[PDB]
Amino acid sequence: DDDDKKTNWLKRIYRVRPCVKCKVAPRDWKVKNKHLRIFNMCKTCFNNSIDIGDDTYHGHVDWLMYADS
Amino acid sequence: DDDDKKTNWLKRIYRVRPCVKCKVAPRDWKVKNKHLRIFNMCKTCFNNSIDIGDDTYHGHVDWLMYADS
Ligand SMILES: Nc1ncnc2c1ncn2[C@@H]1O[C@H](COP(=O)(O)OP(=O)(O)OP(=O)(O)O)[C@@H](O)[C@H]1O
Ligand SMILES: Nc1ncnc2c1ncn2[C@@H]1O[C@H](COP(=O)(O)OP(=O)(O)OP(=O)(O)O)[C@@H](O)[C@H]1O
Ligand SMILES: [Cl-]
Ligand SMILES: [Zn+2]
Ligand SMILES: [Zn+2]
Repeated sequence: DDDDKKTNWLKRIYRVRPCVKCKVAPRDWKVKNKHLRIFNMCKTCFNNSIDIGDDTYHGHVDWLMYADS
Repeated sequence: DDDDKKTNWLKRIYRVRPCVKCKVAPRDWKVKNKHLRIFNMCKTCFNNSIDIGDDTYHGHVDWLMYADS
């Protein structure tokens, strides 16, 4: 089934690349109806980044949650 | 840069999982303006599958080519 290829990929993608900043915590994310948005940083490092005034790691990557457009 | 996260993922995804059928050849694919469609099989195994009358591996997974929707 093709949706499971997509899901297992998104599963893996999420697991194998942690927060770009603290490098252990998994990333923050959310659902945009159609897509899964994986934020670069976990939530703690994100808020922290704002307190320290560093926006280098701010951003996200959206993934279509289905196999078909 | 967030588009490069997407591109390098799509790069990897394409490289590490070959034709579901012959298991060595890389998959057939094409661009759908917005998305990259990775077909399950290379083109040779695909046409062959039709000649032998087996549609088990027919299908594709679409990937948004950008980091942002
Ligand atoms: N945990 C996080 N790690 C890295 N970057 C983040 C994180 N959370 C938010 N950002 C970035 O901060 C900016 C604002 O985030 P957010 O997604 O809240 O946008 P917004 O203006 O609130 O609109 P929306 O509510 O639709 O997202 C975007 O660049 C987002 O990618
Ligand atoms: N190389 C391939 N490996 C596995 N499945 C394939 C391959 N090529 C096509 N298919 C599948 O065969 C069906 C038809 O393919 P195709 O993408 O040509 O659809 P279509 O009806 O031609 O419309 P479009 O031209 O928009 O794709 C779809 O299920 C497609 O996923
Ligand atoms: Cl995607
Ligand atoms: Zn972190
Ligand atoms: Zn093949």
